[PDB]
Amino acid sequence: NLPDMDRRCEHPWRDLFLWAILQNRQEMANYFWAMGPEAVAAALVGCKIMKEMAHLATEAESARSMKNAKYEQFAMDLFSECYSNSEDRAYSLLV
Amino acid sequence: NLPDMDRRCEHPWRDLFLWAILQNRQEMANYFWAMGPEAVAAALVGCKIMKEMAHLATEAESARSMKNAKYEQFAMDLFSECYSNSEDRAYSLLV
Repeated sequence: NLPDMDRRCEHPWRDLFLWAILQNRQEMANYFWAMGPEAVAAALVGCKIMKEMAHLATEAESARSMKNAKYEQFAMDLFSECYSNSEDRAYSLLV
Repeated sequence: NLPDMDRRCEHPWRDLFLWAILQNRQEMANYFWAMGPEAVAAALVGCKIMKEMAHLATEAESARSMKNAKYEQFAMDLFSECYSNSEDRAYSLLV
């Protein structure tokens, strides 16, 4: 079921962002998100995964960092920029 | 009952901090606390002694300085650092 081990990823930035997010590395995850093709969906997925891991976090420092992921803030800011730009392509982007 | 007058103190920084604290010298007391072996207990003892002397203070300026000893703040900050570091050695430190 696994793909070809030598075949390059179809969505490299998506996989890198997902990988960096599963391990609470936020600075790196942020850099990967800044390079991904679809940023609003990536930010929402990131915030979902962060708030999901916040419960499973053992260390208090890691849980505190996870609760302040502010990945939803990135999505809101980028969508505010998009809405200010077009306001007609923004709806198509949403839907 | 007194110890040997020429014998060096077993806990020099503790005695210096205690001495500097009994006389409302806070800057010096702070420096001694920064050098002591056990800092959380020293800070709590310092804040206890300060709030105990605050009642006995005659001058209003001395009482005002004593009520703002913020030695408990030092203990809280240092324990926050310790808890963020290990969170498992912090409990052993507490108990």
